[PDB]
Amino acid sequence: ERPTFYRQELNKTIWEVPERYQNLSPVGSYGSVCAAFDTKTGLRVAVKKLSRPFQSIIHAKRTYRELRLLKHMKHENVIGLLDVFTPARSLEEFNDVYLVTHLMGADLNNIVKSQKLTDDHVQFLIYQILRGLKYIHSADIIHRDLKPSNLAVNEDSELKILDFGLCVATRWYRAPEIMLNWMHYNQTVDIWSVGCIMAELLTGRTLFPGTDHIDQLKLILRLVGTPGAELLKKISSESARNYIQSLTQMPKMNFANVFIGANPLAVDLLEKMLVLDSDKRITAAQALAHAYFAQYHDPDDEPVADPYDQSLESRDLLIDEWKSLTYDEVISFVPPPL
Ligand SMILES: Cc1cccc(-n2nc(C(C)(C)C)cc2NC(=O)Nc2cccc(Nc3ncnc4ccc(N)cc34)c2)c1
Ligand SMILES: CCCCCCCCO[C@@H]1O[C@H](CO)[C@@H](O)[C@H](O)[C@H]1O
Ligand SMILES: CCCCCCCCO[C@@H]1O[C@H](CO)[C@@H](O)[C@H](O)[C@H]1O
Repeated sequence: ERPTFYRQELNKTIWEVPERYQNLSPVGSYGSVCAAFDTKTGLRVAVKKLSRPFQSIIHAKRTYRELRLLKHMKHENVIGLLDVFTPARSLEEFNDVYLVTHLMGADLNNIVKSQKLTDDHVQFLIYQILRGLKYIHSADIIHRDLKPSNLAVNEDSELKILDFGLCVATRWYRAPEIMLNWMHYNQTVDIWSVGCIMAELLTGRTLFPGTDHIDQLKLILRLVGTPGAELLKKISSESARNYIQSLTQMPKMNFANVFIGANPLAVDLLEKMLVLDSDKRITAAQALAHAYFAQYHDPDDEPVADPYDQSLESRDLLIDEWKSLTYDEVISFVPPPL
């Protein structure tokens, strides 16, 4: 029942895939992606060939982690795994991993650049991000790079969260605590990102268009206000505190005056996302129950992740141990229903 593989060279990369996958066409290059046609199903898929997956410890772990994660992501608003394969017949020759998903077209960036969004459109797009994030966050995973170009939006405005490689600067959507190199992060960093995206769908422009992380920080403080005493004290570096203290003391802007033409409920939600203290930001679960989404909110259809443990950053293993765990997951993979 092993499929028949065929070999092919594209952009100085060898691709060896099952014959069911035809018309491979490179769309991006750590892992490179081909648009392809699944002859079995008639569907357009993306095939990602991971770059040298077991050639560094960092790669081996990431490889295992992406596979184990995606094997368990089964949600309307999160990318799912259609297939996973390797040309290896044994663990001893296992050097390559390929992941297959539905092929995405436009991202959220294509939307906001192509049109001005009505409030209902903003509602549906943001609701779907939060529903997916609720699910991702429940598995104890942080996305860390939630931005419009990582958000696929199909022709009927169905949104999926994924990692789009480099197929819009990341720093525009980054919580301030990441750019301050805070060692430990809340999932709340992603909610900061949603606030930035939501603002941009309401106004049509990047909320905080920093040219670098210092500019980025200045722009942030201009809107939310410079931190108070207790926030300041959580910043352990005196030089960092001194630089922050040295900035002209910015008052907190009134979001209702800033976003003057927006739904007052969108503005209220915005205020709850873009709070400086990460402990005080609304959660995705809480956000979903916000009155802004009363049109789309259904507490019986906002599910959470299955019970598999996906908390792996803490885990230290040997390079060949990550490969063998990865091999087990490839072998035990069972393709989803239609
Ligand atoms: C540990 C780890 C490492 C790297 C990525 C992830 N990760 N995390 C996620 C979340 C569930 C947290 C959102 C998703 C990923 N990975 C992911 O999205 N992988 C993936 C797998 C197969 C294909 C693609 N990319 C394309 N797919 C579908 N059409 C395309 C159309 C054009 C292009 N250029 C790319 C594609 C992307 C996790
Ligand atoms: C968390 C600690 C934050 C402190 C970072 C302070 C770095 C900002 O100081 C720097 O000022 C330079 C002037 O010489 C400018 O080129 C830049 O705007 C800025 O990066
Ligand atoms: C330039 C000034 C920016 C202020 C940054 C404050 C960010 C506050 O968010 C902080 O996040 C940390 C990481 O999750 C948590 O440990 C802290 O308890 C929380 O207060």
